[PDB]
Amino acid sequence: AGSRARVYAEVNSLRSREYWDYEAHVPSWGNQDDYQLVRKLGEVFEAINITNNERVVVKILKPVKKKKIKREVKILENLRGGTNIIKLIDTVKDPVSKTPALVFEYINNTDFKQLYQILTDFDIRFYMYELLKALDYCHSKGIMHRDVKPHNVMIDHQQKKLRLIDWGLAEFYHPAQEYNVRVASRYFKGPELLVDYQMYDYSLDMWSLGCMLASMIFRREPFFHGQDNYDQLVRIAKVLGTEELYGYLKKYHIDLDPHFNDILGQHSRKRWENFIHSENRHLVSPEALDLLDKLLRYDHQQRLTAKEAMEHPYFYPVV
Ligand SMILES: O=C(O)c1cccnc1
Repeated sequence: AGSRARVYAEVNSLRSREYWDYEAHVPSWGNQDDYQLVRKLGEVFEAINITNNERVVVKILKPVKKKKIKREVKILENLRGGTNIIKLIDTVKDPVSKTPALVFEYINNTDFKQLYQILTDFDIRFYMYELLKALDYCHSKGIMHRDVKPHNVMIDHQQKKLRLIDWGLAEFYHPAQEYNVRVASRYFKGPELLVDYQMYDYSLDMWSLGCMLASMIFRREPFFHGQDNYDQLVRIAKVLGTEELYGYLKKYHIDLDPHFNDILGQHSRKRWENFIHSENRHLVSPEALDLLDKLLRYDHQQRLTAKEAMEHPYFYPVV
């Protein structure tokens, strides 16, 4: 009977159909002439609202779509006011091209490739906890982000502000729904996507969060560095173990692609303590590893929910 989410499983069915039927959504498209598109945001531009000189972000959409446009707008409107969710301010079209764009609150991002090098133990806990606030909220709202990765987590370290951005791959969760496994970005794809298992849920985002946690406390970014989707499962199983992978597959009646038979090899399950060395020892703790172990596990249904992760001792200093 496949699997279902342990939490927020039925919350979309309990809501008005208009909430999740994004194909029926009809956005109110404003005039993009209200916006002065000043610079590329270091197809997203920094812009100034001509009316009130307030700075914003404008993201230009792809006009030929329709379906993914209605889906991203609807999810963003549903998530408005959500904790650490990037705030959609307006939906507009260029008056000449009719091309849709989205207007977002401005956030001064610090490139994660520099930021992560000066984060302390406290910082990582702090920001992971902020990120969890966002994920618990969108999952409570019946939405999987499906593309959690450092590039989609904007952080202003001066102001200690975090925002989960780019909801273009987000979907509504409905129990027993089969989804596209070509979602997320390679390094952060959960094992369920890599073995063509389509009945996944919110716990896909928790695997990606776990990937981020691992790279921050261990200083190996990305942590699972696949060269393609096939090799990505290989990198994971070099850590979580190959016999452990087969167990997972056995449990959910998943048959592994015959291509894997020649490249998977045989690998033992590594203890997380094996990734500790002098260069990350000040970021790692037993509480960090015990949390990580409960996120990066094959069995999506057994992974901690965002809410459970928030209750973990690792965030005791930031609650
Ligand atoms: O894609 C987005 O949602 C996005 C990108 C940059 C800034 N604000 C939002």
